[PDB]
Amino acid sequence: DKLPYKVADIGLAAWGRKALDIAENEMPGLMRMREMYSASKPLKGARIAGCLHMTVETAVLIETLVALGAEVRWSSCNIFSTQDHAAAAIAKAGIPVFAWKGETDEEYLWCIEQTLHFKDGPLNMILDDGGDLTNLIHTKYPQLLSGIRGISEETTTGVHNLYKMMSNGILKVPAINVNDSVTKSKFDNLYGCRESLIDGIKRATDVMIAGKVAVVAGYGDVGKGCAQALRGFGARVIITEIDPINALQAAMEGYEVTTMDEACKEGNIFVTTTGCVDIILGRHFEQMKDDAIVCNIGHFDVEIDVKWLNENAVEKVNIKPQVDRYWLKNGRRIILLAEGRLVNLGCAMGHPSFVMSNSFTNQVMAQIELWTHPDKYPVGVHFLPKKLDEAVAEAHLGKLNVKLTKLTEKQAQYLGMPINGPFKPDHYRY
Amino acid sequence: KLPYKVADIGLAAWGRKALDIAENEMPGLMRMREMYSASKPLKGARIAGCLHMTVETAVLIETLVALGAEVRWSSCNIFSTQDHAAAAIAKAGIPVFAWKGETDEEYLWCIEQTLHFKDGPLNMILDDGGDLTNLIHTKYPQLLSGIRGISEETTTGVHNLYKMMSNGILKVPAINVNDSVTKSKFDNLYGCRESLIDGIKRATDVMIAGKVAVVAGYGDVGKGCAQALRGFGARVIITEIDPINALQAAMEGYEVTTMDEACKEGNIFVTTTGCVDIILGRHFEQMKDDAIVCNIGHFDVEIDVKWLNENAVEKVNIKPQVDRYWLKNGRRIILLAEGRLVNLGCAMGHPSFVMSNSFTNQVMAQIELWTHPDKYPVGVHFLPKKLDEAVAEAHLGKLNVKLTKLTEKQAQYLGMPINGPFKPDHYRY
Amino acid sequence: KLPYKVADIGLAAWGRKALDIAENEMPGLMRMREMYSASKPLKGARIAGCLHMTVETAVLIETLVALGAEVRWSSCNIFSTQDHAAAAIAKAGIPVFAWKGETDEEYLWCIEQTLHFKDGPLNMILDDGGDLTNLIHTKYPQLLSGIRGISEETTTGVHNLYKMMSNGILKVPAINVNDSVTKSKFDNLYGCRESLIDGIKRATDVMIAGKVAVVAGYGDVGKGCAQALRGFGARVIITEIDPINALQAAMEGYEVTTMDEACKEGNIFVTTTGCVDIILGRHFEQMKDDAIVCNIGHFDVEIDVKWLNENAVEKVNIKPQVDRYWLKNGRRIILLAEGRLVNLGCAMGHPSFVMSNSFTNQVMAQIELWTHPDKYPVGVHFLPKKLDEAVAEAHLGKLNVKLTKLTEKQAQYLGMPINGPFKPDHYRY
Amino acid sequence: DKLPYKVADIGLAAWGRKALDIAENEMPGLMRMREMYSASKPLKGARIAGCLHMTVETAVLIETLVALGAEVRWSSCNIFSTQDHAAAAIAKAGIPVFAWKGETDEEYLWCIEQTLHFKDGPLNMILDDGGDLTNLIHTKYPQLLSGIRGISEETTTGVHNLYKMMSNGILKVPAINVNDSVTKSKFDNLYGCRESLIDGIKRATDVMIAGKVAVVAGYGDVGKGCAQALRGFGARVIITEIDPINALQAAMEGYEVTTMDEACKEGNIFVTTTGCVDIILGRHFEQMKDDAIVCNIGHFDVEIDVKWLNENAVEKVNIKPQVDRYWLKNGRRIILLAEGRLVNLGCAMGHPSFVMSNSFTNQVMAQIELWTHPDKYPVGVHFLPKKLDEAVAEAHLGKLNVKLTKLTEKQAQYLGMPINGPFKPDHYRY
Ligand SMILES: NC(=O)c1ccc[n+]([C@@H]2O[C@H](COP(=O)([O-])OP(=O)(O)OC[C@H]3O[C@@H](n4cnc5c(N)ncnc54)[C@H](O)[C@@H]3O)[C@@H](O)[C@H]2O)c1
Ligand SMILES: NC(=O)c1ccc[n+]([C@@H]2O[C@H](COP(=O)([O-])OP(=O)(O)OC[C@H]3O[C@@H](n4cnc5c(N)ncnc54)[C@H](O)[C@@H]3O)[C@@H](O)[C@H]2O)c1
Ligand SMILES: NC(=O)c1ccc[n+]([C@@H]2O[C@H](COP(=O)([O-])OP(=O)(O)OC[C@H]3O[C@@H](n4cnc5c(N)ncnc54)[C@H](O)[C@@H]3O)[C@@H](O)[C@H]2O)c1
Ligand SMILES: NC(=O)c1ccc[n+]([C@@H]2O[C@H](COP(=O)([O-])OP(=O)(O)OC[C@H]3O[C@@H](n4cnc5c(N)ncnc54)[C@H](O)[C@@H]3O)[C@@H](O)[C@H]2O)c1
Ligand SMILES: Nc1ncnc2c1ncn2[C@@H]1O[C@H](CO)[C@@H](O)[C@H]1O
Ligand SMILES: Nc1ncnc2c1ncn2[C@@H]1O[C@H](CO)[C@@H](O)[C@H]1O
Ligand SMILES: Nc1ncnc2c1ncn2[C@@H]1O[C@H](CO)[C@@H](O)[C@H]1O
Ligand SMILES: Nc1ncnc2c1ncn2[C@@H]1O[C@H](CO)[C@@H](O)[C@H]1O
Ligand code: NA
Ligand code: NA
Ligand code: NA
Ligand code: NA
Repeated sequence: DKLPYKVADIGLAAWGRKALDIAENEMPGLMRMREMYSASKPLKGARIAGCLHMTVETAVLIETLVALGAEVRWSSCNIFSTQDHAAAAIAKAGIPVFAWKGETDEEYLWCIEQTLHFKDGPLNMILDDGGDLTNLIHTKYPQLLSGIRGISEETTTGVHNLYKMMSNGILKVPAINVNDSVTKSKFDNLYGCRESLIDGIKRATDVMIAGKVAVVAGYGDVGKGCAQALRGFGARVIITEIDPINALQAAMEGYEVTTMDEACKEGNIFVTTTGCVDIILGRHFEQMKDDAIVCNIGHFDVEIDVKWLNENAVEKVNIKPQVDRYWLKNGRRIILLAEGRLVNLGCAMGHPSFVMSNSFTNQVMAQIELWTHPDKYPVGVHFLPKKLDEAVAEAHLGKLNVKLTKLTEKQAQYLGMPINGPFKPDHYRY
Repeated sequence: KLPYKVADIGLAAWGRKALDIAENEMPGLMRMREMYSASKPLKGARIAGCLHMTVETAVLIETLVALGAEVRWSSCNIFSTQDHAAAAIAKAGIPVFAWKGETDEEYLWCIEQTLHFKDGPLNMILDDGGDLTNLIHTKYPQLLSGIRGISEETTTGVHNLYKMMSNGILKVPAINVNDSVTKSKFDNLYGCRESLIDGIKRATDVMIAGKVAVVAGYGDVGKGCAQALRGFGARVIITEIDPINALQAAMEGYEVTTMDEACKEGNIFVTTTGCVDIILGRHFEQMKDDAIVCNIGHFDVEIDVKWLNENAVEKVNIKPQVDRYWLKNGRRIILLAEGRLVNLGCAMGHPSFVMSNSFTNQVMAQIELWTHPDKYPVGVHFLPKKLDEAVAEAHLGKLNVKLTKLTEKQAQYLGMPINGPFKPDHYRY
Repeated sequence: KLPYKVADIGLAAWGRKALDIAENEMPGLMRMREMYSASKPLKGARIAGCLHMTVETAVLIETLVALGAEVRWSSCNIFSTQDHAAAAIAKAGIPVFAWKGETDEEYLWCIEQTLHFKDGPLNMILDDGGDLTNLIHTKYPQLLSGIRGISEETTTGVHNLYKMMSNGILKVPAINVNDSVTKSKFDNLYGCRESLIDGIKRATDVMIAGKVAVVAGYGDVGKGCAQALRGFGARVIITEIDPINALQAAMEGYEVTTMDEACKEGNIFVTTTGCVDIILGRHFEQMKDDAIVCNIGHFDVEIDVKWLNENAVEKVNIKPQVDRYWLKNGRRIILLAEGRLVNLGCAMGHPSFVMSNSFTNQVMAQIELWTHPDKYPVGVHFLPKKLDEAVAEAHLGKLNVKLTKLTEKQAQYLGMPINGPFKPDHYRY
Repeated sequence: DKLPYKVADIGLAAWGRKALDIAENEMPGLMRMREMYSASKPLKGARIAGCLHMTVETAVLIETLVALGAEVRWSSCNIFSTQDHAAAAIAKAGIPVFAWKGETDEEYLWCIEQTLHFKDGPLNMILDDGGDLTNLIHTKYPQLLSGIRGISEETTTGVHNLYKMMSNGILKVPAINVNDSVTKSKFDNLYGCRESLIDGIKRATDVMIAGKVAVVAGYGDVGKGCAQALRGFGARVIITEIDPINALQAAMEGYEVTTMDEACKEGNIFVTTTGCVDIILGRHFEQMKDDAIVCNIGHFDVEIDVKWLNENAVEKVNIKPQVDRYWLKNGRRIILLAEGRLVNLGCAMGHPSFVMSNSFTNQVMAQIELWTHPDKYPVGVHFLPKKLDEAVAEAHLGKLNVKLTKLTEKQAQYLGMPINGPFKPDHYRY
């Protein structure tokens, strides 16, 4: 007596499938997993609950997991990130998915709850992005923990929570930190946001980037990619940071590094990338230039004080979905994107498929590792082996017509490494 | 007679919201309203406009009307109209004949609706690409003597005006707006640097990083497109016929080679030439699987779209203005906007700030032709550099730029007028 | 009369090695030799040259002589001569009067040595900055009627020629070489993009990354300097008087503000304006400790070096052309080349490849004036675009650029001559 | 009866000192070490043999070590890298230094040998760059190993050798890997080469970079900085790589990635950054464009087959010191810089002082750590703690007028980190 799926409109499935066909040909890593593992079904018996943005790219991941033998039930990890045509294609394929663009907060929790119970038992595997599923099970369903073989977690904020849980003795299931595979953190977080930040801002506002001042809070992998994107289109980018290493990197790249208390007086565009609370406050809003555009690309909507705008503005004018223009008591306006939620996924389409193929090949490898080799993974937070990380990159070279050099026997001897790798030590930072 | 024809008048309130936002990004146009709304220099003008019916053009239209003009409008491309912008103009009582996704015959019909006003025929033309200009000269020559001037937006259109003049077939004075410095060095360059990628992303969502992109032409548009693609991590190859532009591209770190070679390597193809026959069947047959092919020159003449329609073995519509073809060789081609301007056809065109430069020039040109026609004999003219500088100066405050003023000692040293113009006529910026 | 005067003739063999290398980077000049060494179009010319006596200028000189000219040379800056290049020219029998580190009076003496040849006075001028031009007009007017033409290298020099003409004091025809497209859009831009940093590094070895650099002026030189500094991770602030150039800089992501504000923030200061009074005592007093201050405009008029010499409390010579001043406020200023052109004074000037563009134009100008004087009445002229294009085309093979040729169908469509010129006279590239 | 120092010309000392005065004001990290530690003399009793490029920056490091109480004896780690005015200033200060520009190979070994014996005993500390000193002691003087408290090693190739020594049981002294402090690897290797590669090429050749094709072998930290530099001046950069991760990074940045076997036919400039043997061979030279410029910026001269040029060219024309133009049997010419030795230090002045202040503040901290806290460092290869790494960056922010943000109490609580750091986990890659 439970719903089999819930999506905005299953009639979008044919359009979704056309988008999936295109994405497949951009995602050689996931397609290679299908080629290598579709016959052997390494994920047979797995019942994976997934809580991850229900986009075209995630649909290609889902269909990969099913091809490898898993049963899957899916929800989005953000109320605005679902792409309804992609959700439709997954629903039409008979895969239980509970996701649509523009969920309420109650609906959001309800969708995760729909993914826990399969025909043959509760979930026995977690694929998570931000830890909402991880936390739901630990807090509300501790009785299911013993039946879960593993967690794989996508994002910086999510893995931060796993490490914290482990340090406080709260984590009861082995986890693989997918965010910090080299082929995820150094590619998705960086090159993904270099494209999808501007895409979100443009689809929402059509604003010219050239000539503006843009303030980016944080200069981690996300902030590095965001700053590069904005600079490339001729914005003058000002960085805020708490970490003196990241701040020196920003300075050495030619950006002004100062505080939000100063930068709020100058910015025309504000982008938060910190994963931290209380980045853009009332005291900042009141000093901004007229029609300042304010958005967040950190995982949770905790960075911008949107409550302050709702409570203090004279009026909120909705321009279109996920775009609101607040009129302040000082007579100036603030353009807020996606209610302070992830702007790339909320206002556009998130990262393009090619780079998501790197992140999602890591996800598939992690599910296989945890499902088929559980002895290797005691309760704790683990990384994929470098040889697998390198395999993810290698799987994407062909599409780009990259010609990789092979070490000669003599060179391999000289370097003291194997011809087939791994080629770097464990601490290597790329 | 219809008061207008648009897709959906119900889009007017959303259109108006977009216009409100755009006004705040278009200080040059708003300054024209501030300066001239009371004196109404365009009183008596009946301007027929043929120019992409976007949010930005709506702000231009309402500026012309604030200055006293009567206006009737059409788009200059069948896919470029933004229906909410057209609806806002219609709702405001201005005759606009435009919608996204016109047939070719509807396109001509819409231009024809702009010719006749209550008081008489058009007496001014505002054109982007020369279609209105050419229509009048070829089909309505009886109206020519009643037209005081033409202002022309785009490189292809001014190219046509010069050709008409050299052949003695131009019959009305024109101002070349494209070649104001504040148009050609801004709109064509920085405009495309943002809107090309916007069109490609909304259509395909393709990653740019890691791709080879081939840009045909390295003029102002090609310079902007190339820079955009390179900034996102594409490896950009350029084609060119002009050895100066080719040397510029090589000096910027781009490989310059022929389309005959580059067709074997590109994952993305962008035509910027203004020229016929740039991407042909012999090129398509050599392209990497799922190569994305698009045009950003004014007319759809650069890519042989007829060839794909005739020779592909499969053709699948992915979504509006996105088609995926399967060739006899088994590989796929993705074609955007049927080879029409991709930025306006698949996205929203250039952002409003840079369009404020172009459209401030347009307002100035219309005022010059309407109020000082004797300064402009039949021929093709530029705006004075003093006005060109004034366009740029009007956009500095929004960006909080602080311009330096020469001292009288410095102005004497330079032999320069202290308020400009600051550069000689041949200066290239 | 001396056959020459140089620092050290013993440097000739090393000079020759540097010339051999430079020739292989200068295909335009070598092509002029290939084409014209036999026909000798400059037979009869007695060219007095006043232009930085560098390796690149040596290749130019030997090209003029291969074409049949007699030549006598001086540098146009007291610090720009490359003594090995001067020695190679001297050793080859060409009268050159130049060395690095001339006094002001030696500088004038050297120019004066170039005026008289065995057969009579100079009959052609090749100038960079107008000093030879001005010397003849002001001090030797009796020689004017014997001079067939002037070709002038640099923006400041052509500025002077236009001023002379407008005032009716220009008495010899001139060709403006600076404003060939293949000069101004290449040498001024890409040349400075490499040689500014070269001068700053050889003088100071300072890290650029992490600094604030202030560039005064955003013309061709300022565009090149700014790009260079930004590429190494400096945060670049721009000053400008021209609202068009200012808007260009803002659209490229640079803060544009006044020197009055920017003096408080810069760690590096580069003047590119061609104008007097850019960096003054009131600016020095506000600068960060050990701010590096340099000029890349033609004349040393931009920085108030007199102020530092008079008001500093300590002045230490660090090495040739590098001085470190201590002000009354306790902070230090590092001044390069006594405010003279830093790229040529502290390094080697622009690299040979881009100078081949400039100097191919120079050879063409000299041939035009010498062999077709009646085409050039007293006044200031440009080379034809066809020749400008030919300069760029002559450099494409070295870079393995493959230029596309229009088809006859495409040329008909465009109304363009199939071999060029490909752009209208007003084109800005 | 041993020489007290040996330098090209001690008369250069006054000029050297002027350069040192300038460098000090660019090196706030080293100056802060002097301010903090000059009175307490933490390095009293230390007798440090240093084998590291005898440049102006190294002179500031040497004077820092002496201010902190150490006795020091110094040699260069490259035959072309010494800056004679800097060596003169150190000699004049009474510090035994044995280094000059243009040493022969016999002289080079002799100089290291001069640094082993102090008035009060043999060396008891090693400061090394490339491991030549480390290897000399282990191979030729094993009897001195027990009296050495620690090794600090500067460069990637040197630390590679330490790890290899440790894995083979050959390492007998505790070492700190300074190369892989974040504030070294991510700054010196990257931003240092972004400036000093081009400086070396230009001082040697004055070649135009714009319009050329440049081939960079390797896309590690050095190759990343080299590629960026060349691209910035308008060269078209082609990358070679053996590591599929680094190669994907290059591709995602817009570079063509192919093999040297292909790229040799196209390049006008070749830069080797690999740390590996046999990168540019005879078969490559014979296919290059005329006047191709060939140089190496990896630590040892093992990357370019210079022997092949000496044996096969028709003639070698010396242009000036460290610049040779070989005429090949095919009639084309090759311009070889610094005999295939480090081009930035051999043909110009190496990295600028500011970034070397980061590397050398790490060196001073490592010497203090090994000298004063030996119990923390058993025989093995160790990293500096992240808190010290962060302290190095923080010490350079003031000079750049960077304003770092401080976390609020509430934010620190939210993130689960201390207000004063460290701010990142141990695996963070920046
Ligand atoms: N939207 C997306 O597609 C996308 C992609 C990847 C990651 N993420 C999310 O983005 C956020 C950042 O990820 P990351 O990988 O860049 O993490 P990171 O740890 O690499 O970077 C975050 C940076 O924020 C800085 N910071 C923290 N508090 C700050 C403050 N109060 N003011 C200024 N700076 C502060 C930190 O010093 C750190 O350098 C995370 O929430 C992550 O989950 C989003
Ligand atoms: N879509 C837009 O928003 C937009 C904006 C501005 C201009 N335009 C249009 O874009 C086109 C280009 O404009 P522009 O200002 O760059 O003109 P342009 O004259 O500056 O540049 C076009 C370049 O194409 C090169 N070219 C011509 N034929 C070629 C061929 N067969 N192969 C390779 N190169 C060739 C020319 O040498 C020239 O340098 C025109 O049609 C113009 O009207 C479009
Ligand atoms: N050192 C070299 O190798 C080299 C090379 C080429 C040109 N030059 C010289 O460099 C100078 C600049 O040449 P250009 O081609 O860039 O000329 P330009 O006219 O293109 O640019 C100079 C810029 O300075 C700006 N300017 C003038 N006075 C100013 C002031 N007081 N404050 C701020 N900006 C001001 C102008 O608006 C102009 O845009 C000239 O002296 C020229 O002869 C030197
Ligand atoms: N000259 C300097 O001032 C300077 C500065 C720092 C480091 N170094 C030296 O530079 C070299 C590189 O240092 P790094 O920090 O960049 O090391 P790295 O390990 O980060 O980079 C070297 C790269 O070379 C690639 N590589 C190895 N063999 C190759 C081959 N045969 N062909 C193509 N690529 C190959 C590797 O995959 C690796 O990515 C080392 O020798 C280091 O000691 C020099
Ligand atoms: N198109 C996409 N589909 C699925 N996840 C995405 C997309 N773009 C970004 N993400 C993921 O969103 C996460 C933040 O929740 C990032 O770590 C990133 O990996
Ligand atoms: N958003 C826009 N609205 C109106 N015209 C535009 C827009 N974007 C680009 N164009 C114009 O389209 C012309 C090509 O037809 C260009 O010359 C440019 O000025
Ligand atoms: N290496 C060089 N040799 C000769 N002239 C140069 C060099 N570098 C720059 N210049 C010239 O110096 C002029 C300024 O005096 C510039 O116009 C430029 O053409
Ligand atoms: N100016 C310099 N002085 C001393 N060492 C340097 C300089 N430039 C580069 N290096 C060092 O040379 C090492 C390679 O031997 C690099 O790891 C780098 O830290
Ligand atoms: Na997508
Ligand atoms: Na718009
Ligand atoms: Na030179
Ligand atoms: Na130095």
